[PDB]
This record gives sequence, structure tokens and C-alpha cells, in this order.
Amino acid sequence: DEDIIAEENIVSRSEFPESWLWNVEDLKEPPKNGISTKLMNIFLKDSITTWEILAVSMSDKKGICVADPFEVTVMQDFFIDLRLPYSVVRNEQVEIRAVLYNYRQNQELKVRVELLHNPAFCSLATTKRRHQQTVTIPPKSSLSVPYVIVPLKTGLQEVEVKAAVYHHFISDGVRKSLKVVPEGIRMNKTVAVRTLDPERLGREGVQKEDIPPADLSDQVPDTESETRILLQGTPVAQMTEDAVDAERLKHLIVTPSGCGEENMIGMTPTVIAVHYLDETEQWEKFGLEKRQGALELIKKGYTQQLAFRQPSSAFAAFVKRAPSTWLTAYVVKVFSLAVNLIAIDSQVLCGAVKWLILEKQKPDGVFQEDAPVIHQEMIGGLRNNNEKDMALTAFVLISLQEAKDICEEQVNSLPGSITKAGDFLEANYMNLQRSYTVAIAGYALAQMGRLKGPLLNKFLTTAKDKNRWEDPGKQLYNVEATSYALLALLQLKDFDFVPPVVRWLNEQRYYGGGYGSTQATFMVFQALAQYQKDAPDHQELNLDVSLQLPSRSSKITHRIHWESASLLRSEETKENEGFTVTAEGKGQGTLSVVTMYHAKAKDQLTCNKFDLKVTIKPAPNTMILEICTRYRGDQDATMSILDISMMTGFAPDTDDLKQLANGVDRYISKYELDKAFSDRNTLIIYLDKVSHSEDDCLAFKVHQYFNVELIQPGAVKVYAYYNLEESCTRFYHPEKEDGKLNKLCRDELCRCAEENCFIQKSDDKVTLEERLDKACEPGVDYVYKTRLVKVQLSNDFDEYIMAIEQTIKSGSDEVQVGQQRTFISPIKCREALKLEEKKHYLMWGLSSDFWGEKPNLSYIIGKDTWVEHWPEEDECQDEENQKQCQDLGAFTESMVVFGCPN
Amino acid sequence: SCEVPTRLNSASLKQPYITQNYFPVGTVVEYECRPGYRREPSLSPKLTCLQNLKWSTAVEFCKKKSCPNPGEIRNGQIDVPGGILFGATISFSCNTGYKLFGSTSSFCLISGSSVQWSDPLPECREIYCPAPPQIDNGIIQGERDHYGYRQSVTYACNKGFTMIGEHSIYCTVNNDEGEWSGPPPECRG
Amino acid sequence: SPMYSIITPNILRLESEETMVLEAHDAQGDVPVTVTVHDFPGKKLVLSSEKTVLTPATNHMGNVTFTIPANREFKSEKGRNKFVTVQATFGTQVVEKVVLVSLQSGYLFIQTDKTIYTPGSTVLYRIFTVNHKLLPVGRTVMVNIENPEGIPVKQDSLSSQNQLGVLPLSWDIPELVNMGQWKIRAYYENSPQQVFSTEFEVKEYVLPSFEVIVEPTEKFYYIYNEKGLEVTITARFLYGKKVEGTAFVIFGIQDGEQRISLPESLKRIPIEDGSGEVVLSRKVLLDGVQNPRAEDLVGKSLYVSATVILHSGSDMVQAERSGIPIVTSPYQIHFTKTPKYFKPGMPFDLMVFVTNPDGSPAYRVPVAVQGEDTVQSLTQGDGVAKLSINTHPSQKPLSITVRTKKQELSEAEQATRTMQALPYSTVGNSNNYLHLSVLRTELRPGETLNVNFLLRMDRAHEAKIRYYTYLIMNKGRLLKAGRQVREPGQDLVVLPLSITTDFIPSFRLVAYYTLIGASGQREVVADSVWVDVKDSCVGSLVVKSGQSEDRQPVPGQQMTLKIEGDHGARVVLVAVDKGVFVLNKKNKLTQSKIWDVVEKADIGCTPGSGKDYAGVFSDAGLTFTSSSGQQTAQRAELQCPQ
Repeated sequence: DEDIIAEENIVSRSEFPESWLWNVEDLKEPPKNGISTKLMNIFLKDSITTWEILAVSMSDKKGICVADPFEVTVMQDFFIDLRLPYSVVRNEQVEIRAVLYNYRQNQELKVRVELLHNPAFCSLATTKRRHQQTVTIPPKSSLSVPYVIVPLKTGLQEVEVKAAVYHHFISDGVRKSLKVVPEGIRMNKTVAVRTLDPERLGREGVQKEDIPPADLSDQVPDTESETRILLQGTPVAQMTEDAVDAERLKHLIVTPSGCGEENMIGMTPTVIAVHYLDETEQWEKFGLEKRQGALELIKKGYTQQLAFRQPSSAFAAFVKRAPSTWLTAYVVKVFSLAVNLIAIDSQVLCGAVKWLILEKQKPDGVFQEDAPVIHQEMIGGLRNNNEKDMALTAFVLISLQEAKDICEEQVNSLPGSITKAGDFLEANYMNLQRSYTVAIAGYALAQMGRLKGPLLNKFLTTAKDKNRWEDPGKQLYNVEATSYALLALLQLKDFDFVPPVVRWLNEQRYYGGGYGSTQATFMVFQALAQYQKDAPDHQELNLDVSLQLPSRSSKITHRIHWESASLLRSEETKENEGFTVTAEGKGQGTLSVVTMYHAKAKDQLTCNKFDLKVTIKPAPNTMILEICTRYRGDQDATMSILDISMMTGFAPDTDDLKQLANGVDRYISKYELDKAFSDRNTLIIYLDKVSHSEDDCLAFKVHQYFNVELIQPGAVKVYAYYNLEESCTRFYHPEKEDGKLNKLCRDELCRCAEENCFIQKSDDKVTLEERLDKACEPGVDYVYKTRLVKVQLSNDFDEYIMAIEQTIKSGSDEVQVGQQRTFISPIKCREALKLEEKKHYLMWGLSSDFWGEKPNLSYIIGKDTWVEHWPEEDECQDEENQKQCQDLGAFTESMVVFGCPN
Repeated sequence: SCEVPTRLNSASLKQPYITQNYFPVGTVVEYECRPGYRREPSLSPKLTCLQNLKWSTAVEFCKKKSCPNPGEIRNGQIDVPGGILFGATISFSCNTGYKLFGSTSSFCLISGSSVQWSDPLPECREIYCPAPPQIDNGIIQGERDHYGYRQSVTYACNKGFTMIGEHSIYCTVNNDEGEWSGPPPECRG
Repeated sequence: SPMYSIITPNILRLESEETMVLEAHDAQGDVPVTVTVHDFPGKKLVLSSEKTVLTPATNHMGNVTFTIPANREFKSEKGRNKFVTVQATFGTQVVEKVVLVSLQSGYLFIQTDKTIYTPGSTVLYRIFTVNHKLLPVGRTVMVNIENPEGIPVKQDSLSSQNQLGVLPLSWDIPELVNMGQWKIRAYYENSPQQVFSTEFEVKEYVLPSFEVIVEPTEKFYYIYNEKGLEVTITARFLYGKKVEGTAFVIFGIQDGEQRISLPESLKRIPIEDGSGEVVLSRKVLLDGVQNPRAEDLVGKSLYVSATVILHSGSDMVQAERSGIPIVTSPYQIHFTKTPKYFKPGMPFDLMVFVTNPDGSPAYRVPVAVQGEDTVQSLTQGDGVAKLSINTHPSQKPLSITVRTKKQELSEAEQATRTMQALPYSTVGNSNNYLHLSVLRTELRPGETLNVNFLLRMDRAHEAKIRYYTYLIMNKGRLLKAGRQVREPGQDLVVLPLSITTDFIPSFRLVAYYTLIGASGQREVVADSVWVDVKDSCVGSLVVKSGQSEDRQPVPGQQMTLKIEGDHGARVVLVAVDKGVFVLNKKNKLTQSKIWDVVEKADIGCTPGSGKDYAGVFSDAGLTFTSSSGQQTAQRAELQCPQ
């Protein structure tokens, strides 16, 4: 128009982030008082608001620092706030608000506000008509402008309103987008939950696991669905049961005293207690400070064991007594274990090893004993006679290989003696009867790995109930042979046969110390410490989880080892696939797969909390607006709001408002009260309460102050103060039926129809050339010479069953001469069309005016549909009609013979 | 009479004063902004001829034309040395871990009836590192499709093997080229 | 006679410079000291090894600063705390002590751009990787993102090397997602137990376009205030202008997590010129609860729900103030800042801490000891008062009760509180004490503090105490060790201790003396104190406007942003629409929450002192070990006692 900013020059505000300026700057400027000062230019977005700017710094000297917020307020003297919702339902008619703010101190502004037409939305502004209201805004005030729409395509869409003032150079535009969403409701289904554990049913051929996809047959079209998948880890990882509590070893800290033998009986429980505690890391529960003090006693046992060491490097009860081999093999055994604890001399230990080898070894491999120890109980089971060439050669043997690493380079005859005593236990192992002698002899061949075959079998078979090596007599022997056997299979890696032994000794609850409890204590704690250091087969659990989904090409492996603070792995796919998952290792897991989507639903809960009926009837100039509402609870609702918008160019009656305003549980602010008849398109009626038993009805007169041709349906919305969401919004228009804007829809596809019912025109200026040019551009798809056989009336959409009398031009509908095609039109176009039965018409339209499929196609008379009355035969002889019969007849043969130019 | 109106960088005379030479005293000449400058409503585009044979002194009638806001570059930056007015220049850069694809600079040039940036806004593409090495007797604890700047890869040897080296390695970026911090570990049997 | 000592922190940490204080008392000539650190109990390695010489000219005071590398021997397994054996050889005399080792490498902070988000958007979040001293470090960090129900849906593995302790990160929330509270969880790879978390909300929302602030006149309610709880409902647009519309306001009573709505307090009030007034009368209140007794409401709280609707009906905003305490007293008193043990016959100092019902410090509030009106003291900026009472020599439990003496109010409204301080047990009842006093003031870095050393002991041995040893603890480390000269006869000596940015936010001073007395017994007498410092930035960071103040900004305008900060530093900005902070303002980032974390990770568990000297030490977060056997208690726990 005149003295206004045109529509194409105006830039709508589009940039409305909720956060921006996610930037990184470096303070490298010359510092003043250790303070550097940086200047940055930034282009502020399109939002009309206040930004809060938060800066965090990091300096290798001053560390981190969070700065105080800095607010920047961005404004303009005149502007618009287009207040959309987060999302809206597709095909659902809704109202959107656009508030025009005028913050000029004392200068009113005559403004024009226009909504732009968007094919995705069916509103009043179209292709062919603008929708502009002219309204006045007083100084320091706002003016609300309501628009009603219906979203035509799901997905994101875009509303954009523009506004300009008269006589001034002020213009503003807001371009906001909103998500249009499908009706369905969220459903979550479980696809597969299987337990991942190789060995138990998941065969040694490691478990393979097939997972089908989800049903999703009731998935509403065009929606993504995500498949999440989880691998829940198992916490269960008992070593055996529990290591023995340190509080149970308090008696094992003994002051070593006496001669060559008893002092070893006193150094035994102490060395083996700390060794076990260092390995079970129970030093805490026990008392950390107590370690230093037990190490001093181990050093005291060793110093005092130096005084009974004879020149031949051997040991005996006294210095004048002949040296005992077993004793010296015990000295070697214990000192080989208290190497990591105290500072053990190599000359002494290796000297006693050399002595044992050169003096105390027979050619044939068996140690011989010359001078039995005085303390015979300290020997353990070796005392019970029978095959002591084995019990002994296995004892001195175990002492020698445990002294291997320390005296290999100092003693060169050691590998040969070791092998020597091993070939002999090897030849005579099958002739052993006692459980003890075979448990030490097998632990003695276990270390060289020379325990195989039949000897192996006899060793395993030896044990009763697969958990113990017991012999008639004292139990201490049986616990000692059991501990040798436990060490024997820990060397064997035999992690299956271990679980039951461990349970047996813990069950025995032997905590060492007692009469002749030297071996029992050294073996039960070397065995339960190696049970805790070797840990057999983890004892914990190891699971590889390889998953294959035909979507990705890559293979995904998930290692869920124990002692890792997670025990959880989850992966997700945007596509519902059939994927198979191979797992592997020890351990019991689980695999649960969940897909998510929206299924078909009918819904329509809303109004969930409120009923509403709004009827608009004519007055006895003005119309009557009655509102009727009701609560859907068990109680009467509290303070509710009645939000009303008016139909365009209409204002409520002041006196009727005054009459509602006075008490009766109803209220209206002085504000809505002193608005003049002008410019009052919005209104709020406050309700002290609403009933739940019956309808609460009110009603007031509305007057038309401003006359316009395309008027916008009014809208009423109820809702309790505490809840916005649980609301109801009905629309109201005197004629418009249902309060629904005209639109033709099938299933979920609909198209707006608020436009001219057809190409508006009079047969006089429409010449032949204007017919050959308009009926041959590309868009035009079909053009027929038709005749109206039947007209079908309804409440909303008319059906003009046109019988094709000639196919002038053919549009994708492969229609032959004689067949019928239904033409549909809104009721508001019955008056503009005046189609009559038995008459002929020249019609043509686009391909977008198709409705349906091929075996039942219907035509829709849109704004590009050319509807023209073909005069009958006895009307063309008439001279005033001639120009039209002759133009239609020339258009018939100019399109039938030649057609289009191309 | 006064000499021809002096050349102005912003506005050029209108018709038909541009071809005149007879400037009797008390004459007004009208200018129209050049490309690219815009008229300043509050200011008169006319000039007048003085007694000592001079013209009315005036500051330049058309102000300099502005370019459209350069915009924002997802994980990149726009260096604006000196404004976005007609004849201005801007440069582009990407944030570490991202590579530049397109023009490294843009110019505010005159197009048709207005000024427009010479080149389109380029793109910063995530610089991916090459796929992590597969080690013998070990695997990569829960791998990944793509490893970017700073993404790390954790390793794990199989049962019966010992790990000797860095438990994991990370992706470093040098000259838009992704390279591993270092060699992966080894699982000695 | 020579007694060699060694002092370190209760808990040592990995990849951090731990300091160690070495001493030889009544020693002569030079003394070679070698320090070694071994793993416990294996002693498989040599993690640290330093050599130094103690000389009479340092008065035989040494110090070794050592580092514990992050060997793979240190982690696990599992839930099994680990330990080191600190060894200190002085010539021929060896002193060793086992200390606890923390895996915690330091801290991580997470910062998101916004507080709340819409399905379909991107969450931008930065991780700040810093050691215990808060400086940036480059390490590997695991990052998880958990959903409402507490389920990880994504895990990444990253490192802040060359990232200057600033690790940028992003996460695209899918449009199909569970509403509610989401969590970002992050931890250092070498220390998976200590986790650092931040919550962000995911919800279907829109910007209100205006804000509503509800303010009760008092930040509390006094049960006998007849007027009742009067509240001012202010409402203004985000861009500043005041709002015209109508408000509904309701009141409620909360007890823990259970809320009771007061239906009869529901009012509808006209908002004129962007403001409105509404009052909850005591009557309605007592009527809504079924109790006649009013005092039963003390301890509970009140909440106010506001609903302001624009006269256009185009925008409606909801607000709520919560946790308005119902109290008999407009103040509260806490001894969380006072030590729990005195020294018989010596002045005992009280650190009274007066808060406002919310938890904020109460300025200028006089307090006093009952039975002693002389003893009076006012609260400073931080809300603390320094009261001092002279005590009698006796082993009887000191019980001290304190009240406020704020004028204008009544005795009934005054607050009160009662603690109990036990006596410091002396080595074989030698009756030899030490007391450290500090001037109570809001301390700033740059100021100089006057630490007061008061010694009490029989004249038979004072002439032997020539010096005190002090140690400063901070952030859980040893910031500085040193010596205080004392001449014979000097009851009170003063230490001029300069305060730097390194003392922020809080520091502990523990000092002690040793001597031979009684019947040839080696005696150590120690005392500690905890001093608070003005929480702030080590440096400074200010953001403000570069242009003129007159030039208001316009949509699409170029504007100048001035940034004043520390030279060399890197600044990371963000700009959020105040509409966001109308929906959710929680889990914001502040420097104070940083100092808060730093604070929660102190190894010191007491305002100072201790039942004994090994207690003063262990309580302050230290281990004191000697060559005559005067040792501390073995600390088995990483956390502080309940």
C-alpha cells in the first residue's frame, strides 16, 4: 500500500535460540595489575528479551573461576510476540496468539497486522487473499491478536506474522516454527530377555543367541522407533566363600624360643600368618601397626636359627647332635617362604640345599633319613610309617624347588637332584596306598608338570567325595594332605576340582596352632594363601559379548570383566532389526532388548477435566454468546478461568459484563471493564467455582463494530487455575458448522479449501485466446466437456456426479467417454456454483485436485478449477449467446485436433 | 559561475545537471547515491553555488551500505576484522578437531541493486582419526564407529596373557590430521 | 636425647606433590636424612626417594617434597583401600609410618549451557579437569549420561590433555525420550568410585515471556506473628516492563517431603503496576492444620504458589517460593566452627555461628554466654562471633550454652544452643598445655594474620621451650611448615603469617612443642585451629559492557563485550534466555560450589585441638611420627567420622 513497508522487504525474526555464544576466547592482552582486558563484538539474536551471560576461566596459575552473570536486555519500541505452543496435533484446529507491544511513552500507533499464508496451514490468509487487520495501539500498552489455524503436514512447520505502522517508518516480523505431531500414544514393549551364561545350558560351543525384531505392526506411519539393548552384569563372584578373617589368627603371632627344633615350631605360625595376611590384605582388620611387630619376631626366629646352624650347613636340635635332613629341609622350606618378609642370607639357605643334595641324596633319587627329629609330632603325617622314601623325598623335594629360584646359580647340582627325586617319585607313584603320601607326592610332581596320565587319575580318585584326602588317624594329617592336594591342583589349573576342597577346610575351621600343629598350619595357610593368590580360574567371571545386527557392517564386542565399576553396556539402533548375539566366557549374565514407538489409539480424552458447549445465536446488529461448562471430577472444581476471544470486528456488551461482574461467584477485573467497544477482541471471565453435577451456564450480547468479508471464528477456553494443560477450547461462529475451517480430508491427508470456490469469472470477458492459453499451461491436468446427471446433498460436502461427454485433454486419470466422475465441493460453494442437473459444463483443473485412488477417483473444485456453463443447443441459436457457443466450439476443435503447442 | 560540482564518493549528480556547465549563482544540483550507498532521509541531497565561486560544503549524502549478518558457523568461527559494510572482508576458521571445507574468506561485494557476500558460508567437518590398530591376543573393550579429537580407545588382553604398556590410547590432532597419541599395548603370553 | 620426628598428611594422594616435614630436636651438628616411600606391605617398589641435610642453621628443620606416580599396582581389588610405608632415615635412626593413599586424582566440574531442555535439541556441556590444587591437568575421564530411572544410555572415554583443563562435549537428545531429571556422570579413569555429577531437566516446554517473583517480607515465619505470612507478588516481562494481569495465590505447609495444601488460603488478587499483595492470616493457617498447638509447627516450613495471568490470557506463569521456615527465633546458633576440647586453666575460644532460618549468615547479631554477661560478642559479615571464657583447672566436662542478645526482640525469640567441651588429656598428667588463638575476622588474601601462641606449664621446665613448630594444612595438603622463636618467660608469642590466594577457602594451623621432663619422659604438646578465608577466585573474572550505557541493544545489533580476567587464562562463554531460568534455575555453576566441593574433600574433620596430641594431629589431618615411639593413631578411613 501507501506509506508502509511492503511484504517482501521485511525480515521476520527467525533466530530465537534459548542459548548461544557458546564461545572460547583467550586473554592474551597485556595485563594491568594482573588483569587482562579483552574486547569482543557479538551479533545478538532476534529474541526480544534479556540474555544472561556466564563466563568461566581457566589459568594454569589461578585455576578455575566462575564469573558473575551479566545480563543484556534487548528491546525495540514496537514489536510482536508470536506465542506458539511446543507442539500441536495434526488436523486439530487451534488458536495461536500474537501480541503487539507499543512501548512508546505517549504516542499511539495505527498498525496493520498480517498473517502469511502457508500451504502447510489452512487459515484465512491465502494465495489469493491477504488477512490483514487494522488496529490501534495506545501508548504503553499491548494489543492481542488471535488467529485460528489447522496444520496440514506432520513434522515441523512454520508460522510467520508481520506488522507495520501507518505514517511512520516502523516495521516488524516474527518467523517461528512449531512441531506438528501424530495422534498416537506411547507404548513400550519387551522383545527379548535371555540369560547369558556359557557352560550352564549355553553349551561349551559358546552360547549363540537369536533375537527377533519387534512387532510394530500397529506403528502409525512415518515415525522413528528406537531399539535400546542392555547387558546387565552379575555381581556374584565368591572366591570360595570367604578368606579366613584376620581376627582368627591373633594366636598365630608367637615369640620364637627354644632350640633348633622348637624355635622352628615357634617361627612357623608367625611366618605363615603374616604371609597369609599380606596376601589376603586383611592387615586392616587385624591392625596395621602389628605388622612391624610380627616381622621383628620372624627376624628373631631366624637369628636364633643361626645359632643352631652347624658348619656342614645343616640343622639339628642341638649343635652336638647329628644333623636331621627333614629339619634342614624345613629350615629350607620356611626360609624360602620368609624371603619376601625378612632379609634371608643366601649362603645359609643355599648351603643347606647343597648339603641336602650332596650328603643326603641317594644315587637313585630318594632322600634317606639318618637322624630323626626329637620332636616327632612336628613332622605331621611322615611319622605314620609306611613308604617314607616317598613322604620324605617329596618333602625334601618340595623344599628344594621352593628354594629353586634363590639357589639355582649358587648350586649347580640342583636341577639334577630335582629331576632325580622326581623320576623316582614318578616310578613308584602307582604303588602308594595312603592318601597323604599320594597328596604330597602329587604336589611334588605337580610342580614339574610330571603329573599326567594314570598317576593323575589315581591322584584325583584318591580323594573321598572329591573334596578331601583323608587317612585313618589324626585329622591334622588329613588337613595337611588336603592342603598339599589343594596346592597340587592349583598348579594343575584344575579349576573344577577346586571349589569343593576349599569349602571343606573352611568348614573344618582349623585355624592352626596346637599340639603338633606345625605342618597343618604351614600347609593350610600356604594352601589358603595360594588359593587366594592363584585364584584358579579368575573365580570371578569373564564375559565377551559379541553382537551382530544386519544393519551396521561393523561388529560390536562388549567385555564385561569383574572388578570394573560399571557392569553395564547399552547400545541403540534407530531401526528395528533382527540381530544375533554370541556371548563367551565364564559368568552369568542377562540381555534385555526394548523397542519404543507410538501404536494406533483413538484417545480423545480431552476434554479430560471439563465439559464445554458454546452456542452462538442471533439477537432479537448483534448476536448472543452462551457458554456452558462442567467439571469431570468427584468434587466441584475451584477457581477456574474463562478465556474468550472474539470473532473479527466484534466487541462484547459492557452492560452485560457489568451484570456478570457483580458477585454471584463471578469476577471481571476493572481492566476488561474499562475497555471501550473498540479493540476488545479478548476477554477473561474468572469463576470462583464450577459444578460437577450440572452445567454452569452464562451468556452475553456481542456487537459488530467493524465489518469484514472473511471473519475468523471466535474461541472459548476453560481451565482451573492450578492446571493449564487440563483445558478445553471450543470455537464459535454463527453459520460455520462445527467451528471447523473448511478443508477436505481423507484419513490423515487434508487440504485447505478457504478460497474462491472456482475460477471467479463472467463468460463475457473470457475469450477464446484466454481459453487456449489457460487450458494448455502445464499445471492443467484434465479438461472435460461434461454434463450434470446427478447432484447429492449433505451437511458439509456436495457431490456432483459428472458424466464425461468428451475428453478434451487427459489428466493422469485415464478416463474414457461415458463414465462418471464425482466432483465434490464445500457447502459454502453451493451458492457460488449453482450447478444444475441436466446441464453441460466446461471444466478443467490441476492434478492436486485429486481425491482418492484410481478405481474410485474424485475431483475437488478448488481455486484452479474452471467451471463453465455450456449453453444447451437451443440456447446457441440465440444471437446474444452465439459468441459463447462459437468460442466453446472453437476451443473444442482447437484442443481436440491440434491441442497444445508443446 | 561556479565550477562543476566536485566528485563525491557516495553520490553522483542526477539528470540533467551532470551535463551542464553553466552554473549561475543560486543554483541547486541534486545527487543520487552510488553503489553501494544509501540515502540519509534527514539530509538534503541538493547542493548550492557560492559568491566566491564555491559550493555548499556538505558531508556526503549517502551513507555506506551494510552487508547481511555473516551468521554463525557450527564449530567454526568468523573473524570480522572491520565491520560488514560495503567493501568489507571476513575470514573463516574451524574449531580444533574440525576441518575447513570451502572458502577461507568472504567479501562484501555489490551484486545487483545491493551488496551481497562474495562467497557462501563454508563447513567445519569433524576430523576423524584412522581406525585403531588391532593387537595380537587382545581386543578393544567395547569399540566405536568413529574416534574424534580426544576420543580414547581402551584395550584388553585375552585370558592367559599379560598386558605390557598403556592401558589405553587417545586421539590427538595435528594439522587437520588425526594421529594416535602412541603405539597400543602388547599382551605377552 | 636427640628426638627425630616426621610429619605428613593423614591421607596422601597420587599424581600430586605431597610435602613432608622432617625434624631433629636437641640434635647436634649436621644430620643426613633420606626419605623413601614403599608400597604396603610388599615393598615391591621405590615410589619416592629424596635426600636432604638437616643443619643447625635451619635449626634442624627439613622438608621433602615428593610425588607418588600412578603405578598400576595402586588400583584394586576391590573396595580395598591401599597404603604406603613412609620411611625416614636420620643418620642411623630409622623412623617409619604407614599412611593411607587416596586414588582421587582431584576434581571434575560439569557445566551445561541451559538448565532445562526440549526433546529434539543439543545439550552442550563442558568438563573441567583439575587436580586437588585446582589447576588444570590432562588426564583421562569417563563420561556417562543417565536417564531419569538411573540408567546409562551412553558412555565415552576422553582426556583433558592439551585441552587446558577445559573439555568441551555435546549430546543430542532424541525427540523420543523420557521426561524428567537427566544426569551427566563423570569420573577420572584411575579413580572410578569418586563420581562427579550434574542434573539437567528434559521436558516439553515453552518460554513464558515474563517472570514472577514471590517474596515474603520476612524470609521466615514467626509462629506468634499475628499479622501472618504477608507476601509480595511481583511480575515483570523479561525485557523489564511491569506486567498487567490477575494472580491466584495459595499457601501450604511442608514437613520433610510431605506437603499439605491449605485450600482456604486460596486468594485471587489484582496485579496493578506489576505488583500485588496477599497475606496468609495466622487464623486460616491454624485452621488448616488439625493441631491446636502452635509450637508443633516449628521445624516445618511454608510454601507459596503463585499463578499470574496476563489480561490477554495469552501467557500464564507459575511460580513458587518454598522452604519458608516456621520458627520461634529469627536466628539459629551452631558450634560447627568451635573445637570440642579445651585445655584446663587456659582461655577457651568459642566460634559461635549465627544463621538466618534459610542457612544464610546473620550480620551484626550480638551473642553471649549464660552466667557471663561480660563475655559478649557480635557477628561479623560471615555471621560468626568469637567468645572467650577462662576455664578452671579440673577434668570436669565443660558445658557451654549461648544465646543471642539482639535488641528490639524478646527473650523468647532469642536463639540458644548448648555444647560440651572435654579436657585435653596430658602426657601422664604433666599438666602442660598449648593454646592457639586467632583474631576472628573475615580474612582476605593480602592481609596479615596475627597467630597467638600461648604456652602453659610449670616453671621447672619453661626455659627449655625455645621454639614452636607450625604446619599449615589446605585443600588436604601441606602448604607450609615453620618455626616460632620463643624466649624463656614469654607466655605469649606472635606469628605474623601472610595470607595469599593459596589459603583460599580455608586453612588449618597446627603447632606443637616437645621436651624432656617429668621423670625423663619425652613430651609432645600440640594444638590446632581452623581459620576460614573469604571465598573467591584465586584471580578474577568480570564480564561487562564495552559500549556506552546509553546505547540499548537492538535485535541483530553488533555489541561490545568487555572481559576482565587473569592473563593467559582461557574463557568459555554462554548466553541463556532468562526465560529458561523461570522454569529451572537449579544446578547452576558458581565459584562458591567449587569452593564447596574443595571443602567437602578436606581430610581435616575438626575445628581444631583434640583429646590428646595424637588427636590434635590426626583430627587436623596429619600423622606425627617419632624415633622414641610417640606415635599417632592409624587412620583406616578415607572419609571423615559422622
